[PDB]
Amino acid sequence: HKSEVAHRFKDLGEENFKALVLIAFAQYLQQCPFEDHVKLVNEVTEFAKTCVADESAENCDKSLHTLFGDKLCTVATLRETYGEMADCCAKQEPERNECFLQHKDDNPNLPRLVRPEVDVMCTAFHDNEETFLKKYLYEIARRHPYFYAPELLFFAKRYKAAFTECCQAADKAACLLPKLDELRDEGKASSAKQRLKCASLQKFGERAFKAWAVARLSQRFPKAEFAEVSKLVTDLTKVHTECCHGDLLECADDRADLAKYICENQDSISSKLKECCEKPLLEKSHCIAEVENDEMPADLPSLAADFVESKDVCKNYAEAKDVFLGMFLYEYARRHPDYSVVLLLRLAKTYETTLEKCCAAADPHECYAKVFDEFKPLVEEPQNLIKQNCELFEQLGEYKFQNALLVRYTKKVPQVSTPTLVEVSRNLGKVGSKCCKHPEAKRMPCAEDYLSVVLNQLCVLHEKTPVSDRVTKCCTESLVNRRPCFSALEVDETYVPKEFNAETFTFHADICTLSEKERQIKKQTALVELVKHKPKATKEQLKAVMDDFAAFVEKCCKADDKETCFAEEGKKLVAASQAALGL
Ligand SMILES: C[C@@H](C(=O)O)c1cccc(C(=O)c2ccccc2)c1
Ligand SMILES: C[C@H](C(=O)O)c1cccc(C(=O)c2ccccc2)c1
Ligand SMILES: C[C@H](C(=O)O)c1cccc(C(=O)c2ccccc2)c1
Ligand SMILES: C[C@H](C(=O)O)c1cccc(C(=O)c2ccccc2)c1
Ligand SMILES: CCCCCCCCCCCCCC(=O)O
Ligand SMILES: CCCCCCCCCCCCCC(=O)O
Repeated sequence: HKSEVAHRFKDLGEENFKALVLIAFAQYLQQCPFEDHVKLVNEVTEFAKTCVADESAENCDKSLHTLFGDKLCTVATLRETYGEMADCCAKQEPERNECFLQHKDDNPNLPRLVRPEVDVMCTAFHDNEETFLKKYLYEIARRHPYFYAPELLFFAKRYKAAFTECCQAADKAACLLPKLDELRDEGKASSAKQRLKCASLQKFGERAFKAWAVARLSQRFPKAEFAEVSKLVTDLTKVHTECCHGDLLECADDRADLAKYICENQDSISSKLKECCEKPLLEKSHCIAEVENDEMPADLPSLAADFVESKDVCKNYAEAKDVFLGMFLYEYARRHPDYSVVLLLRLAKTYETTLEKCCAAADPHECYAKVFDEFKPLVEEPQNLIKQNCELFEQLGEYKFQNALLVRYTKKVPQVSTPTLVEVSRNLGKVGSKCCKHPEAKRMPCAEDYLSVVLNQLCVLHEKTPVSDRVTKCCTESLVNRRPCFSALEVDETYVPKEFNAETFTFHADICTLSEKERQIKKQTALVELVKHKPKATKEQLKAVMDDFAAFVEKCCKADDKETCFAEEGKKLVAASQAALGL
């Protein structure tokens, strides 16, 4: 191209362009105010428009990296606000861009982003939609500088949709706040997913990843040949290693290039890519990424044939180990989209260990003949846990289910901070909600996607502030063994209970006027501190206090003098518990 700027602007459109440039600048220049970014974006946009007009005009032939970096280094407060980031401006590309990526603050020192009241948001949205949406895009972007800018642009659009629908509704808060809660929880899941994926690559390496991708891609495109899968596994690895390096343009290009190839070769991959591959560039890769599983081939044999009975089983494993175990994952995974990727890796790891031992032994077939008998319990364990948890989730509600997990987990690892025990337990209720409503097939995949995010975030938090050597064990295990380890954690016997604190169990009239979430988290917080104070307390003894307290609030939130009711009946109820259980 004569101008990289012009072509990108033309490709994206003025809106998407202005939006992405705003996210880009906000992720580097995290401490600068919104107005300063809008100034930069307007300047970079006018420059693009002049190049679109005259592609042979001044500076238009420069690389996007050079132009962005040059504009980054115009910023007056650069050395003032970041001392050794102004030292990046002394460097040529691509050392300068590398320098800029290495000076992004993973956690900036910015105040908690507060959600205004529904009426304030809806008025701001009505009165000035663009400023309200763009300021909050900037506020999120600067707090998550490694969040993939296009993905963040998609959330911004889904947020715009929620407001457009609900700010004209009869009951606005009832329409909007559930949607904003969902999008906040999907947004967090996305950032956590990006972190996990890249942390996993950096740690376990390209080989470990290739095993994951084979499994995943084989489930998604079962009608594709092992060759075509392997080819995509290779490309996707390049796409993944870049992106995880953190450059927006390289990552965007690589995802764009792969999406083009996938769409030009649909017939050799999948039939569900049709509509995805009619969508625009930015949406193309995202659509493909979130595309339905293709129907598995009608006529498929049993793996037993080529992976046990075949003459050349041990010959094939000898010739090329990784490729053969690669074929094993491919054949098993494509027959089982109902399986978690980690489950498939356990079967592959188990099959590997079997071939290692047996192909040495005198009669190989005799040895690994019953290899599938070892796969039965590995498959059955997660299938049981999911059904056992979805039964309980339905018998109770999400809330009462969260409370069940809360007691279960507090008793297992009570050294974890209350807010962590609460948020983890709450999040696993949300996993219960989403995944148990999916049909039996899509359940284990669903559970994996969210558990991976929940467990990794807990482990990240644990890395910072460690408490239990058993959480450190599960967190330092292989990703394949991480969930079963956590599942395996037993009730803590050695733990000495927490000292009683009067204020921890002191409740006020405010609890009556709090939103459902605010109320739930306060009650759940106390339920943890109760279990921490009395871990030997029986299932009967816990629901007794939980029922007694439920009657306490429901009575005292109907009283004419509510604050006095909570003071009076509160010290009464707490005292009755100190008798029922102990001080
Ligand atoms: C609703 C659902 C989702 O994402 O659709 C979900 C499932 C599990 C956890 C979370 C979540 O909120 C989370 C995000 C980041 C760190 C920890 C937990 C959200
Ligand atoms: C995440 C935060 C919340 O839920 O407290 C929030 C509250 C209200 C509005 C917005 C947005 O407009 C927005 C803009 C761009 C991307 C994502 C969201 C975000
Ligand atoms: C709202 C809060 C903050 O920004 O302080 C927060 C905490 C964690 C993750 C995220 C996100 O990445 C995100 C992205 C898009 C929409 C919603 C959330 C946001
Ligand atoms: C999947 C597994 C389960 O549901 O069996 C699970 C998921 C989340 C957490 C835990 C914990 O043991 C735990 C307990 C206390 C603090 C932190 C983690 C276990
Ligand atoms: C069904 C939703 C609630 C989830 C509760 C935890 C149960 C364990 C899930 C097992 C599947 C995870 C993937 C795996 O370990 O193979
Ligand atoms: C000294 C103990 C004081 C009371 C402890 C607080 C109990 C928390 C109850 C959590 C659940 C209440 C709601 C419900 O079960 O319907």
